Amino acid sequence: EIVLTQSPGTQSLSPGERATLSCRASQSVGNNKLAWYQQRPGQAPRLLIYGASSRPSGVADRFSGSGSGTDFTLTISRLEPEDFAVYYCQQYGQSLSTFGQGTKVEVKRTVAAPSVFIFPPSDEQLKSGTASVVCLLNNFYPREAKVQWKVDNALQSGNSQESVTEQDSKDSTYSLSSTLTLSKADYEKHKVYACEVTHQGLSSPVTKSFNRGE
Amino acid sequence: QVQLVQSGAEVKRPGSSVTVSCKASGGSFSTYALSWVRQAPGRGLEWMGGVIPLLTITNYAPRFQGRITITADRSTSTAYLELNSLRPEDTAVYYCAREGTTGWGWLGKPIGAFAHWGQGTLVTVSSASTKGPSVFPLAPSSKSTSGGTAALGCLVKDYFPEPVTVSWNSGALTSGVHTFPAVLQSSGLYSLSSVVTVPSSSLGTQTYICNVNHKPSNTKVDKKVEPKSC
Repeated sequence: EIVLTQSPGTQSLSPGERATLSCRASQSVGNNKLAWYQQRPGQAPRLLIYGASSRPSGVADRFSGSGSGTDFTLTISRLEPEDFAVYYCQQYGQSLSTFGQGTKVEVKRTVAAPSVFIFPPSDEQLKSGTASVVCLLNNFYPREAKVQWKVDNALQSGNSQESVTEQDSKDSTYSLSSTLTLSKADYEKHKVYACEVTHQGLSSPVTKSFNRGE
Repeated sequence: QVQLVQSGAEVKRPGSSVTVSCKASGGSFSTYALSWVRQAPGRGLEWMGGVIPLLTITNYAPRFQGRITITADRSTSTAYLELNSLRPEDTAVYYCAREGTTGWGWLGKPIGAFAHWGQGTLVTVSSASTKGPSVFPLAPSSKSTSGGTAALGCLVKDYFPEPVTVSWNSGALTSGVHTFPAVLQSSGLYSLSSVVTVPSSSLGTQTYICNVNHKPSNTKVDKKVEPKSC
């Protein structure tokens, strides 16, 4: 089986710059049957390049393919706003066709600190026997952020789930949502609920908290 | 132009079997390769198999070999993906893709690469039952920066399956709205959060209502979010 490895995982660049994506094959890709696809959130993949270098009609010429054997490269001569998406490489030189793990091209922007908010569980939810505490990290860059839950200043672990939004089309920032889930009993066992946020744009960890019932 | 139209979303229990269809319209059907590619939530593309209809030759990926059956019906110009012994990890979006050509009909010249794609078909495998969400208010803090910015929202909790759509003030409020990707809880139910940042000055006057829509359960919930009277 031919295994394709794309590099890098994430490519952070500004609009107008030259983007170069790499695809490395475990063995030689016979007959240069190498293809490049672009995928945006909520849509199906779109064929950018086939035959390592050939470009279908309708695809902008700023997309170009090159390479052979085991080394292949997708080049975007100038990064336009709609080019910031996910890119996959695919070999179809064997009967068994395989994809690369993909490369995300994101907009590189100025570092922005997250706006941190904390939300206690509503009375309506508490009436159902469960408690969800929500920590919001609003509009930040880069994407890498760390959220830590403190209950009575005790570090929580494995009782929270988070999700991150797609990079915003206007300010190129990210937003993170972390939900701490407890039973009503376990929630009423403690008093202080806090969310601590660590980010590159923060000189020191920001902590937003509340006291249960106040 | 070749167009591929797949069947609707499917909700299945572990151990069952599902069949996704891919109806082709325009171009020629018989001479071009039809493949199936699945994509798990937040994951990459994965080639499952392909078939050239006129040759009745199907090629499967070793990972699915034995559990998968890909067919091509030339009488209806329709390809089929059948997946048996479904497990929760089979939950994904299944795309049907056809290779492109240079010309038309049977003496069209194939390029191999998947130039045409279907709209995709969401297949969810779980023990959970279809459930409408409970929508709780993420009320604005009573310590919101006076004359600054405050965040509020709604927690769309415990529903099945995906997807859910959330709007604000029936689409009138779009600026500053963040509807987060849903997470799959350990209970087998989904949950997401939808927030929005507004001026603090508006908190006592403006009405904020999140409109949560869950088509798979025929559920429609409009929840009003207001400051807690503490």
